[PDB]
Amino acid sequence: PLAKDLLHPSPEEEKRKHKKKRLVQSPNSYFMDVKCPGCYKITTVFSHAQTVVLCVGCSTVLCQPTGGKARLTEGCSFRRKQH
Amino acid sequence: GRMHAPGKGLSQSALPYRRSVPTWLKLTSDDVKEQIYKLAKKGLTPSQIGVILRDSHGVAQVRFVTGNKILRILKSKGLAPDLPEDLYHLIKKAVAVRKHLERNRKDKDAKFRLILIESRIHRLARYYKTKRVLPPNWKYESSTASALV
Amino acid sequence: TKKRRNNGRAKKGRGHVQPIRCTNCARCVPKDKAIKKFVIRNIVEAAAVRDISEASVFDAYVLPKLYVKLHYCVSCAIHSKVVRNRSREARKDRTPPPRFR
Amino acid sequence: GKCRGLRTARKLRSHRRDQKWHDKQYKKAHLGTALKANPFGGASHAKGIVLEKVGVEAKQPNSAIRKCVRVQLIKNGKKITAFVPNDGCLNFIEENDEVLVAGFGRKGHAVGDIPGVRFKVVKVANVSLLALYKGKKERPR
Amino acid sequence: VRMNVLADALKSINNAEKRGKRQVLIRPCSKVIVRFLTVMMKHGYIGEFEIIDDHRAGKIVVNLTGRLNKCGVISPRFDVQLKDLEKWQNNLLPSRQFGFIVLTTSAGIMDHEEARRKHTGGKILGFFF
RNA sequence: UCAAAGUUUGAGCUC
RNA sequence: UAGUCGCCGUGCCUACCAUGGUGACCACGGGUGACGGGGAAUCAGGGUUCGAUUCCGGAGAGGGAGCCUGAGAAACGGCUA
RNA sequence: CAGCCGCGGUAAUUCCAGCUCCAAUAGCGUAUAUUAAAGUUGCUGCAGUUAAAAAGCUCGUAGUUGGAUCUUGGGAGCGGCCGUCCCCUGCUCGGCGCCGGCCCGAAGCGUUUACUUUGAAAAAAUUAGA
RNA sequence: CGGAACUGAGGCCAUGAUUAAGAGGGACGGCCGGGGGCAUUCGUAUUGCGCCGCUAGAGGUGAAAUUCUUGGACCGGCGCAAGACGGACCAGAGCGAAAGCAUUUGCCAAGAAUGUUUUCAUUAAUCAAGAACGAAAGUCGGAGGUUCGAAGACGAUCAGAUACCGUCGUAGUUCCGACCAUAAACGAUGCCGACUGGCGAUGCGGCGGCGUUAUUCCCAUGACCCGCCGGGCAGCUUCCGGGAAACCAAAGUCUUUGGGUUCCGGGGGGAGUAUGGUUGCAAAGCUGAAACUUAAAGGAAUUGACGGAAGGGCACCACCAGGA
Ligand SMILES: [Mg+2]
Ligand SMILES: [Mg+2]
Ligand SMILES: [Mg+2]
Ligand SMILES: [Mg+2]
Ligand SMILES: [Mg+2]
Ligand SMILES: [Mg+2]
Ligand SMILES: [Mg+2]
Ligand SMILES: [Mg+2]
Ligand SMILES: [Mg+2]
Ligand SMILES: [Mg+2]
Ligand SMILES: [Mg+2]
Ligand SMILES: [Mg+2]
Ligand SMILES: [Mg+2]
Ligand SMILES: [Mg+2]
Ligand SMILES: [Mg+2]
Ligand SMILES: [Mg+2]
Ligand SMILES: [Mg+2]
Ligand SMILES: [Mg+2]
Ligand SMILES: [Mg+2]
Ligand SMILES: [Mg+2]
Ligand SMILES: [Mg+2]
Ligand SMILES: [Mg+2]
Ligand SMILES: [Mg+2]
Ligand SMILES: [Mg+2]
Ligand SMILES: [Mg+2]
Ligand SMILES: [Mg+2]
Ligand SMILES: [Mg+2]
Ligand SMILES: [Mg+2]
Ligand SMILES: [Mg+2]
Ligand SMILES: [Mg+2]
Ligand SMILES: [Mg+2]
Ligand SMILES: [Mg+2]
Ligand SMILES: [Mg+2]
Ligand SMILES: [Zn+2]
Repeated sequence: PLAKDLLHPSPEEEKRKHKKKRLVQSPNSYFMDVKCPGCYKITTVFSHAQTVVLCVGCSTVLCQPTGGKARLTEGCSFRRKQH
Repeated sequence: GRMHAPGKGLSQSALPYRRSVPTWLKLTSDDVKEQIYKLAKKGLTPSQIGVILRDSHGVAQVRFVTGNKILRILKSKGLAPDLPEDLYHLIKKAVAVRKHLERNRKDKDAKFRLILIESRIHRLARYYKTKRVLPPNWKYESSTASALV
Repeated sequence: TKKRRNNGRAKKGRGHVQPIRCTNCARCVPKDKAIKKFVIRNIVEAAAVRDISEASVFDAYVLPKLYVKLHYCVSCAIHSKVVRNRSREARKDRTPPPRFR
Repeated sequence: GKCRGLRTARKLRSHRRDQKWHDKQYKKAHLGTALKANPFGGASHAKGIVLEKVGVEAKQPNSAIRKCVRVQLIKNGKKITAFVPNDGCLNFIEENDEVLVAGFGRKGHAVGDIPGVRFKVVKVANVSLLALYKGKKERPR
Repeated sequence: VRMNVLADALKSINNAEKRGKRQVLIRPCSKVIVRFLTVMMKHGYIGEFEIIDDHRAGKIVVNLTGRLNKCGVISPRFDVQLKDLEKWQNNLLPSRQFGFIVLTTSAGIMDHEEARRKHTGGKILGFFF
């Protein structure tokens, strides 16, 4: 097609572009509220942590870093916070 | 494209447009600084600081949440190193190379990489000489270098 | 003029390969240019096995095989007449024929 | 050009100055070896004495006996095969007579059959060879 | 490294106009470019472009019409006396009737004919017709 | 499943 | 730095100290069938080559050197080698 | 003979003659240096896979070139939404003078180049030119 | 009361620091790869030796001989031996600045690429001079000397062969240490940067998504499976347009001629010669002229003619089968 609304691309599109190549530059990372069933408080983990995020009071471990997104310990819920 | 290699990789951080802080985050700049002081006292770079803050405390950038930046704050409190960390890491790399060559005299590739590394060092060194952080008499000298880490 | 796009070989990313001695000659050919043939074949082919099968003791006892892998040189190939010349146009047709022969 | 920089006047001019010499004709004009080697020394004519008459054979397809004449110049002493042109003009040229010689329109290049002969005779003894061929004037005797 | 933003953009549009493309996205937004487009627009050669502000070097989206044969650039930026203006506009244009040579000046960004009215020489930027 | 195979009046071809 | 000479300023010259200055932005050295300029020829626009030559400036009267005389000469149609 | 291609080996449109015919006309021919023609030295303006052509590869000081970002607009009057004329510094002595103050005039000072416009200044002769 | 230096503590100034580039450097995470070096392990075959078995030929060619051989050859078995080489698995696959890089295991460090809301905030691109690396042959010393094999000899064909065939066989071929810097070192295509068509396949990292299948007993991993993303070796494709054409999504964006920057060519020969300079033990490398001669030298593509190149078809002035 010749005509193409370059100013008005769909959200599905802006998801299926490259990180810089979206109409405006936007990141693919996020923060998240990670929680074990036992301990009380919730950690604020970055999705690409490059760190062993220990829990409050050094009770027990949650993440072990990998390439991209961190794999969570067996039986540890989370909730993707927003702003 | 990269300076001393043929790669042309396009991978880096991409910061978003909103310079505004999120609604959930209520940790102040003063509290973050007291953390900075402890971590700098314990011994840590601005990079590793920025990493930990984004990971545990969920605060990606200090420059965006607060006004000024992390290194300038450290420079205010006198935690900054004698010379910049990247040159620090390069000479340490350089030393390990010359050390491995010392036993292993043949490693020609190691010699080629070493030489390119030193070229890169003096390039940075001239930038920092213009930026007026090193004195005019500073000089990398494989003899004296190993004293510096 | 450029006769072929690949220069009768398969050297696009690499740069050097080990030479081989011809079987019929000993002509040195780069392995990647050199012709490679994996010929597995019965020590007795077809006419012989019918004759030899008479010579076997057991009714229908399987024969082992002769697992060759041949490489020839070029001038030998045309002489031994494994490959024919083709036209400028048919040259690009690099698909081998089906499995009728 | 390729360096289309605003401040590469010098680099350009230098390059040009080097490459003019690769041109065969400029070098021909400005080095002296050609001018000095040429017996004419940048001249149209030159006087000289006839010392012998020579029949030089022509090149292929053509086939002819060209009538040249070995002159020796006075100023240098160099020797030349000046060719006499037209029909029946050689009987006029007597030996030990001064003739004015000119070029042959080629600037240092051989012409056709006569191999290596760039020169032709104009006068003989203050007498135009044309006038003798036409029959206007006579040889002084 | 990328030296001339404008120089990349104007090639991108000429390789659009040859293909009859309808709207074009250009990745680095410069103030000089912006002045340039506004010059051609007031005089009617293209429609209404719109610029995408990122706290960054912006982008620009031009809705292209079909009246533009070429829109060229002159690198390096040569100084131009009023003596040379005629020889430039002679050798650089299709004719004496139409086509323009746009040069920014102390006075401001404007056409060469406006420079002739105002009595103002200056630095050649480029041209179009 | 490869031993070899040389020359040709000077005496006139041609848009 | 201090003097000499010179009509004055200056290694112009003398003496005593200091050890500087130029260089790939082509110095230094070699060549030039080069006195210079105002100009001429050629040309689309750019340019190219020439310019001893009747106007201006310079230098010179066999080779080099030296000098009297004079307001003015290191004069050559003035002298001494 | 023919600058070059070529002509001449017995009907030569190419030589030597005659017969004619062509160009220019008191002038024409020949030679040499040199210039346009030459987008065959190319800044405007050449080439560089195969016609001649890219250093075997990478490092490297001078050289050359280098991202974005800071003033946009405003007031009064004017012409046929549009354009243009009028205006966009600041910090000791007297009069548009007026009832010590205000403004103006004057003196001195202005963070700095390239770029562009003016004038003066340019020996005549020459060139164009009335 | 005015004008110069010095020295105490104020009030106010919105009090003082442009963004973080589909510019770049450096850090981090788990990977990736015949990437490099050193040391370590294994395999057969090989040729040689020792021993045992039957035995008269074995070799080698288009056809033979010199050659080994009844003082036991060749063939087979078991042991020993030294140095090459790591087949087949091996791809229009990967990595390396380039030549090139593949037996096991260990040590050392590095790096392209990927994810990243990691730090600094212009630190960058190309480069005469200068420098590191740079297959084979060649050279100098040792060490080692299994195979092949320049040179050389002889034996064969042949009008000649001081070659092509053969039997021997030297330097060399292997390792360490010293030089050397040349190949069609070819994609015969300099480096960065932008833009303009598809199509399927692939390698790596990353992401998402029914179900199969092992861990077995789920998770979360592994093998399949269907996709998207970055750059990567290649492939196909078209009236994109270019190009003398052969051809190229680049050899494009060129008389509508300028994004940046190096190198380098200007008729053929003479000649990469001479002379000079410099390097090298030598071999030779590098820089690099002129005279003179000469009107053409070449490229792509067309039609012929030829072909001791292939495929088709015919003929008793061809053959075949035969006959005068
Ligand atoms: Mg570079
Ligand atoms: Mg033969
Ligand atoms: Mg004959
Ligand atoms: Mg004048
Ligand atoms: Mg004069
Ligand atoms: Mg003068
Ligand atoms: Mg005189
Ligand atoms: Mg005198
Ligand atoms: Mg007299
Ligand atoms: Mg006189
Ligand atoms: Mg006639
Ligand atoms: Mg011209
Ligand atoms: Mg010329
Ligand atoms: Mg060739
Ligand atoms: Mg060639
Ligand atoms: Mg190259
Ligand atoms: Mg080359
Ligand atoms: Mg810029
Ligand atoms: Mg093996
Ligand atoms: Mg190679
Ligand atoms: Mg150089
Ligand atoms: Mg070698
Ligand atoms: Mg070697
Ligand atoms: Mg030796
Ligand atoms: Mg042999
Ligand atoms: Mg013999
Ligand atoms: Mg042999
Ligand atoms: Mg080579
Ligand atoms: Mg061009
Ligand atoms: Mg030549
Ligand atoms: Mg000839
Ligand atoms: Mg017959
Ligand atoms: Mg028959
Ligand atoms: Zn073959």
